[PDB]
Amino acid sequence: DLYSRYKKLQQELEFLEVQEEYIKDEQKNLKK
Amino acid sequence: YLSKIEELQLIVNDKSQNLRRLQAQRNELNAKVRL
Amino acid sequence: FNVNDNSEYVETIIAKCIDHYTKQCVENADLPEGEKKPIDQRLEGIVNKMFQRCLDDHKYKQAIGIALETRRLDVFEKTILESNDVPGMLAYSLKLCMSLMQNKQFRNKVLRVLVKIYMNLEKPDFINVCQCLIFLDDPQAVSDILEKLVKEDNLLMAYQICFDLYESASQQFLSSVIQNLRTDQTLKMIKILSGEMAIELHLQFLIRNNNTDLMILKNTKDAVRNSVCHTATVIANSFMHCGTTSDQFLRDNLEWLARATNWAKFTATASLGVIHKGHEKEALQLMATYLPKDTSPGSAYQEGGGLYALGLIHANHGGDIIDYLLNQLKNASNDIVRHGGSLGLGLAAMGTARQDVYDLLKTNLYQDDAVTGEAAGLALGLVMLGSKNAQAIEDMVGYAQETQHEKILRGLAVGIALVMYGRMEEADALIESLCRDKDPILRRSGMYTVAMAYCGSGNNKAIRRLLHVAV
Amino acid sequence: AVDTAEQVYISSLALLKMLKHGRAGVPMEVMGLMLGEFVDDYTVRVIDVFAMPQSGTGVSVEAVDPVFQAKMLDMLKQTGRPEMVVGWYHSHPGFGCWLSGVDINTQQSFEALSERAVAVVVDPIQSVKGKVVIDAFRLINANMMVLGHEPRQTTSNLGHLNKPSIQALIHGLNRHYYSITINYRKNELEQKMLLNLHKKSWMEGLTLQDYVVKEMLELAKNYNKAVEEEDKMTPEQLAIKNVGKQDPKRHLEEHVDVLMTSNIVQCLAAMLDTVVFK
Amino acid sequence: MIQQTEITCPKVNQFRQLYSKVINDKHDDVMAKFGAILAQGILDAGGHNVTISLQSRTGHTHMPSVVGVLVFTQFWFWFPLSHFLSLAYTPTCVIGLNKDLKMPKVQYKSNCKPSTFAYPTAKAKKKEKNPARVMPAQLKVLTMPETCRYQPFKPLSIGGIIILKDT
Amino acid sequence: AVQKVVVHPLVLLSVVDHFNRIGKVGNQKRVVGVLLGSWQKKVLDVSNSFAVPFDEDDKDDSVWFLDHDYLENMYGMFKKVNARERIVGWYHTGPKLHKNDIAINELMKRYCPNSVLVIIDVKPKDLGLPTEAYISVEEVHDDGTPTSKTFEHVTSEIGAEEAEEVGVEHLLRDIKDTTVGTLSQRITNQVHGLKGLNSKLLDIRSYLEKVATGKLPINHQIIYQLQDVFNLLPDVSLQEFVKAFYLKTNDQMVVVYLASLIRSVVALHNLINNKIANRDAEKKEG
Ligand SMILES: [Zn+2]
Repeated sequence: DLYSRYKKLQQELEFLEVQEEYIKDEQKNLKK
Repeated sequence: YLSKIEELQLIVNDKSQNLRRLQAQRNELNAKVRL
Repeated sequence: FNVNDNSEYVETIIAKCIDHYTKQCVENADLPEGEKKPIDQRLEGIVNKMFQRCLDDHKYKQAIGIALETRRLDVFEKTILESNDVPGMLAYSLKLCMSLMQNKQFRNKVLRVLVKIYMNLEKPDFINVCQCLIFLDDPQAVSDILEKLVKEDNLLMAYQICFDLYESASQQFLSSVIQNLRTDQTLKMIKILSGEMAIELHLQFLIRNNNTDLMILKNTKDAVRNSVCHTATVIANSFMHCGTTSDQFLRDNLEWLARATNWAKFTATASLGVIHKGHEKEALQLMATYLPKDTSPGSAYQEGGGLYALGLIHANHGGDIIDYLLNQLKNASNDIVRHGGSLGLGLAAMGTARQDVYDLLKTNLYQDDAVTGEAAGLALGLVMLGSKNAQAIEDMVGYAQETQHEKILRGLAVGIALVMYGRMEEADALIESLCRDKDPILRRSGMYTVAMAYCGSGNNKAIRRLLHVAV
Repeated sequence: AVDTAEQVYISSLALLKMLKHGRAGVPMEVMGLMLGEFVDDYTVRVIDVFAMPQSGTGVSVEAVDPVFQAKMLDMLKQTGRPEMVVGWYHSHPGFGCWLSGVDINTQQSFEALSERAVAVVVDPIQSVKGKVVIDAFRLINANMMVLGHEPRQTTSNLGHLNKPSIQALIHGLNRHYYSITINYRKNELEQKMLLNLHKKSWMEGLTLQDYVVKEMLELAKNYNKAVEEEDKMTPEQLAIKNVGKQDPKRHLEEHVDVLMTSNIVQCLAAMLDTVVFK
Repeated sequence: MIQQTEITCPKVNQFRQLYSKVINDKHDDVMAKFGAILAQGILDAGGHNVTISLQSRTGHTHMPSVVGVLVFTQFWFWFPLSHFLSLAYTPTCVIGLNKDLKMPKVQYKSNCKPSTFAYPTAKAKKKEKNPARVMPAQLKVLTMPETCRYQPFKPLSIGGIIILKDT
Repeated sequence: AVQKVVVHPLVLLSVVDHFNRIGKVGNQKRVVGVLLGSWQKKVLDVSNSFAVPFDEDDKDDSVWFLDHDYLENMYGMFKKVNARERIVGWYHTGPKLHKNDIAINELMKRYCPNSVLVIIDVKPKDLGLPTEAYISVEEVHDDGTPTSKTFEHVTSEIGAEEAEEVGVEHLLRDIKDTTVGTLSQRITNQVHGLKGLNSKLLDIRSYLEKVATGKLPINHQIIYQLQDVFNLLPDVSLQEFVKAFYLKTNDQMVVVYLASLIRSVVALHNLINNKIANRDAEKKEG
């Protein structure tokens, strides 16, 4: 195991919020 | 238990990952328009 | 309240209670010597009460679960302090913690307390100090287990961990610590710590591991056109015959080599050194034809590529190659020769703290060079890799602004990238100081510099300015 | 060998005197001389495109008056710096600006004068902000027909110059001609203050002025709605059998954005009563 | 695709014939042949012997391969950033040596079938200590001997230079 | 005057490059060079100019030199290559004037009867437009002094030309075209409220300069007069604008109507294709 499971999905969660934040600046630049 | 349910409601965050797949879908949108 | 710990109610509110405890422990975990919030005795007594549920459960991964949920060595010491703790499960607990914990604050503390409990294990362990010798990077504990070798008097004792540091430590670490370890097994460390056998047996391994082809080398030997792909032919047979030291590829041409430019001469006597990867003794006497004064080049690179090839030969294992190559570069005609001896000089001179590579190079160029000033910034970065040469932040990124050419700023840019490496938290204000600069050079080098600073970690910091400058 | 990848630095007053010179003499080709500084092999800068007197009979090598060379260049010596010429300019307004026979007639004179003698070619009627019309060359000699042509030792920078393969007539003139890299390099003494001129002298000019509005009500409402009925026709024709029906077009254009800028900017103009007045 | 057999992924020979397809034209990019026979020198670098790893197995890195790639990128000028990929090459080997120089004739076994030993069951073939080469995808299947005179005491799953003891 | 000017930034860069010509050597005071100009109407234009060597020692501010031979020889060159061009004045890079500038001006008004100066700044951060125009004329004085010859702030602007920004807007690369609808209005809000009323606070600082000082020309000619042009609105407490809120309601009326009707139709825009394409992409995904 249980200890490793949120030792993968936490890092995946932080990464996913990070590039999920990047998408809005991508699509903002596309309009410019 | 302590982390044995924190990990479960942490698995629930894959639904928040699906919104990110919608986001990478949005960046895939208009990339070929600008191309 | 505390009389009941069997209900869905109470297991929810102790899940939130030790949620409060674990945010209290991550919060109090980074405080200098104290000034902590009051950890209440109820919410820390139900911690090891649930560890008594881990003992009644008997389970080791639940117990190591809560034992790292406290983020603290108190019940973590109690798990490795349990009965019949197998060092297999405790051993990939190290693979867990090394593979997981973000900070260098107490990951290395968890690491070294597990090397303590393996010193408490009955066998004199060497995987523990084999691990913290290169993570917690102790220069004294390797001399202390060498005192365990002087006490121990075996031949397997001074062999395997000595090899794991002898290939899997820093160039500066083992060469820095070897005088602490020698200032028999005393003869044995001089044998298998000098650097005199491993590259040579691998040279044997590559002359006798030849599984190649020459038909494709015909299928591009037939090419006629004036491109630089004819030097990609020797990039090909150089790469597919790295470290073989057999010369069957220099000897099939007169004009196929004679497209005499910067890159015909240099790669012509450079891919020979790529073939001579290793080749510890026969550098000079095999390249007796190919001294810098015994060739008479087109311009500078049948002679510059020779000392380049000596740098390839003594890559990271320098003998006289500090002073032989430093004196032959000091006895050079112009800056247009010194290139591959400067890159092989800094390459062989990792952790040797060479002074003249800091001295005569900025004042060798005096304003700029063509590309050997790139070799200057790269070579000083090579002797000062990940070092924070604070004289050379001033003298390099305190230099990289007033000259005007793209080459000198580009190789100075990769040089000031190269001086910092594996920081994780040691350059980022200077990195954004390179971000607030002009367009072409310093923002680019700051990308390379934090790219070297965050090697191997999934840090969410360089990805910020990485995507910002990337899009 | 051996020949390094060259580079033409600009000062952009070059480009300003080319647009102003070729704009002034716009129905005619002009001829001139280009001043700068020989910095090194792989780079050379232009710091001054200066005026050169007209020819009436023939745009040629005789457009260079040597007493205007002594007087012009000497009065540049008693201007702030006696720098070195880096070549020569001209124009071709009448066509797509390729190297006329005059240019090959005086190229050997110009490379008898200079090391590089790089051409400067322009059509002054191209763009208002966009095109990079200036064109630059190097006539390599026919005596090197034994050796391979245009060595360019690395040809990575030249391979990244090789992106457009521009001007297929000059590519018809690929016999002993090749373009060169021209960057539009920075001038930190000049770029930021040009951004002050540009940005701050255009954002309301005095940055105080408009912070027209009650006739864009009617103009905007007619412009919107008169498009809005033909925008709303097609949901007559929206149906199923997706591939059997073919009329996909957006009908929301200039009715989100023009109305947001419209009513928001003029409602902040309705806020200029309270913003300006107390 | 360095060291990569076809039995892992079939795109190896697909891209070899793709490299032949781009290498036996004239009307491609000028330096695509440069990068193509370059890609052949990569594809058979060492003779399928060496590979890259920026990171040793013990959690320690491999900084001449890190320096190998970050060096390696900037080949617009100073082409030997390509030449420095020899610093990124790794000794994929298994070394049956005990004292410092002795040859003990050690020939242990590998559990993979001969379908994977081929370079485009009973055992694998080893030597007395060249030492023997190891496939990095075959670290998990090599098995210490039961019939040899000199057998490794400390366990053997990672490659490289390792222990040996008379049994 | 003179109506105003039309000044291209090309001649401003023709000041900048000579500032590079003097920034490497000992800069005594500043640059003074020729301002050529295209004078057609009561409006002005400048397409080109050139510079000329100049020093000045600050002991009587009267020892200062140009080269009129150089001026008329290079003016003969530029007049020869361009019959449109003539001299119209001079310029200086130090943003504050001094007493010698009337001797520079009146010494070069012999060629053309106007010689307009140009203030610029090589490092501008606070000014709006750099360009500035004076004219050296007299209003005698109210007391009628012996020829109070006075520079007069003729209004000034950056000129424009078709195809002159071919370099410029390709060079800067930073322009965000049509920021109407996003934050340009509040850039102008911060800079006009702040950078307008701080100028108002320096004018009230000059009012305190009339309080403790400022008897020179206390200026009871233009100050309260155009300040009475300002005092078209005496906006005192109780605010006295009862005749402006039905006016404000008339102003708010049509615009809020356009937001109501039109933005309801903006809902009618988004909803249709949003629903249809939504459930196309939803239940046609599988
Ligand atoms: Zn022509």
